[PDB]
Amino acid sequence: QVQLVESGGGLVQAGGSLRLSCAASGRTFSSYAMGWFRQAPGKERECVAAMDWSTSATYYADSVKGRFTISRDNAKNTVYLQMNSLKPEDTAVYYCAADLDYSDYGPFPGDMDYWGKGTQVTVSSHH
Repeated sequence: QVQLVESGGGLVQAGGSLRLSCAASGRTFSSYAMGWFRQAPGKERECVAAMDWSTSATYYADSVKGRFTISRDNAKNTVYLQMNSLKPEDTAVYYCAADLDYSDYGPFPGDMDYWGKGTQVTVSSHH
């Protein structure tokens, strides 16, 4: 069975970093575009980042440009999201997703071929 499993999330202080990891298993993924979505309760799910397979094109939501970096490792069947300078507005469930069609990311996404179950990221501040 095909699975995308996110890890590396959880709690982090504002200004901190996390590196999400998506372990993709059960089929060949090197010809899939991979991406990250996020959704906070009461808000729509949005595409945060994506990367093509057939070219090195990447997409980032405006709110994360310069802060988040998507990359992948085909040998490890993993996709990463380096998330820096985190703010409370980054708090959400982050989902890994795979799609044959890179044009299905980003600001008006299509449906993905596979979805991870998601992992919680919580960015808190303290004053």
